[PDB]
Amino acid sequence: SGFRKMAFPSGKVEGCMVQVTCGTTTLNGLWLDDVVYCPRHVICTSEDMLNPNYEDLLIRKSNHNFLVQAGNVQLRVIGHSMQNCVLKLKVDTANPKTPKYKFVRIQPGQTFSVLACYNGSPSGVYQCAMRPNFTIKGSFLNGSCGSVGFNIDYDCVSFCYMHHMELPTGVHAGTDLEGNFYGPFVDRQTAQAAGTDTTITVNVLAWLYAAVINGDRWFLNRFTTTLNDFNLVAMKYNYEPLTQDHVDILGPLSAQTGIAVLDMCASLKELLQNGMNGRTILGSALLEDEFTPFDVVRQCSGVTFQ
Amino acid sequence: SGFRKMAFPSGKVEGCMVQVTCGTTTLNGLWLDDVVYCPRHVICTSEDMLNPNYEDLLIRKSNHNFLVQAGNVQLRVIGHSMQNCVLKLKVDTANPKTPKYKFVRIQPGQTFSVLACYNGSPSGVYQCAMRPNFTIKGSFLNGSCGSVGFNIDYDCVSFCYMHHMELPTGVHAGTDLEGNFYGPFVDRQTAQAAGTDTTITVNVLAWLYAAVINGDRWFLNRFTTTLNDFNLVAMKYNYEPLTQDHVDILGPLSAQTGIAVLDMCASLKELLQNGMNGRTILGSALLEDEFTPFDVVRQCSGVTFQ
Ligand SMILES: *[C@@H]1CC(=O)N(CC)C1=O
Ligand SMILES: *[C@@H]1CC(=O)N(CC)C1=O
Repeated sequence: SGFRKMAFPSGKVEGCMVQVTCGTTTLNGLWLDDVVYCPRHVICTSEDMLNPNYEDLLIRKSNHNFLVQAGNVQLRVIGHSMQNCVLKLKVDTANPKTPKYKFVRIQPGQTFSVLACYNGSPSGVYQCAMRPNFTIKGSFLNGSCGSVGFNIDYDCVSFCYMHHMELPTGVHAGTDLEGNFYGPFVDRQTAQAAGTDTTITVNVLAWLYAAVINGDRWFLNRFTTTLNDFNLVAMKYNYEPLTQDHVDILGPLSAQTGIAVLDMCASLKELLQNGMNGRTILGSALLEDEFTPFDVVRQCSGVTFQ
Repeated sequence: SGFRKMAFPSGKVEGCMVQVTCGTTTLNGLWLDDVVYCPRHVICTSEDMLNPNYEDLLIRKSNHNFLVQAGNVQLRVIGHSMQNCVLKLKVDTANPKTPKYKFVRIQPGQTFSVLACYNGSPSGVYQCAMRPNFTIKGSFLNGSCGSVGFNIDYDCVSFCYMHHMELPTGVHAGTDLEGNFYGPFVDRQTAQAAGTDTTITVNVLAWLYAAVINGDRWFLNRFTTTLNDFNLVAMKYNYEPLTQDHVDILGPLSAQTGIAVLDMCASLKELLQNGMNGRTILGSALLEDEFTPFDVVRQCSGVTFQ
């Protein structure tokens, strides 16, 4: 028993981080097979970032202007190309530590682990969710750009995020591994608006099921509700609307606990209108929305990986 | 910016987990050099655990009764011995992946990362603190015994915890790597009392400094206090008393932020007496006590590891 915000084991990703330098800018790259992936703003100076013309900046760079370092191992760049907002550096050495892997573009509300790196070296690992406004609430200092987010499926690493930017509000934005930003953001140092950060309802419900499984039952009430009535209350509290797909994904948790999804929704509704009244749930005094239904099942069943 | 409950990267430990079987009991072992470490209750059946006589049970075991598996790699046991509550199995193969390492016995309030494993395979990693009553609030299912807790110092892994038991209250107990339990607990399935779980005050203060560094300043008040006056209030709320050693360890955070430790103590005192009033700090509605002062510095400065 017990319930923790658990990250994936990071060993398979640790072996893929390198340091990429171009001019005086140093960040992190991801070395898979014979390609290194990194943010294209490695070719920018601090002044360039206010209004960069990436095509024009990239024209004055040759293969030998990119220094890629894996420990004290020097990789030779034999080709480079820009794909959307990432640079692909072809090197002469395939990474012997290349895990089995796949690039995935995730949806808001999904969760992943971030391996925070500086100078190609791992600093720590934590779990987070892609917010509905396409930001993440990370922990990133200068130099962390190119750190990656990932999930593990048995022996397979799914890379879903590469860190690019901190917004002036203190939240973080980045791309998938094809270089397409999540959200409306661009790799320019300019004021950029994020939208409303709503709460991920299907994740809150999953975490309430985790609570019941672990013995926290006080919030279970006498009421039920309908999906329209719940969604009417949810939207007033800046909660994401629940759909039938969400009800379907929660089915295994409803079966294991004997609590109908709509019954759990009526419990959540009372919590939104009456608050927690100084109570806690799974050691939190706020409703937690960074566990997906699959996260809960994984942690409550003991799934392992390569 | 941003602040996250960050675990250490787990790659160096992943390479040291094996599966240990004896009879019908399977758990995890830690393979370092040519020794495997595991909980001695691997030699117990489920009935033995009610009242085990370990010396007597161990007499009916020979080297070949212990099966140790690292992937599909079979290790040969050439010697075994009991040291306190851990078994030391000497195998014929040194682990080629042995990191540089050291066994440490930690103090309550210190933090470490746990690599939760099942059948010798990593499941996830999370950060936690040794509670003042010598339990940890972990996430562990059956089969997780022998999972280890650790810290990293550059290239050096410090192993500090091995999981042994879940108490009937749902909290977790274990040993250092010399087999000595943390706390008054024994490896017997019997009702065992844990004492009061107090809040780790010096960690709460460190996290308040992290908040100020990251822009959460609302709780900073007009008052100051003394260490005796604060400790008088702290003890009423089941907070650990603060000592001068604690003030000393917080010195670098006081210097960076310009806020005297005793001033921060008076802010904490008002929070204890008046509550948060629906406010949050670093996204939490409770005072968080699982960051040490060193954790805060590490995360706010970007320390990295091998
Ligand atoms: C992991 C290895 C890989 O490429 N795949 C393809 C679908 C995986 O699931
Ligand atoms: C890491 C490697 C090791 O054995 N030590 C000794 C003090 C470390 O700090």
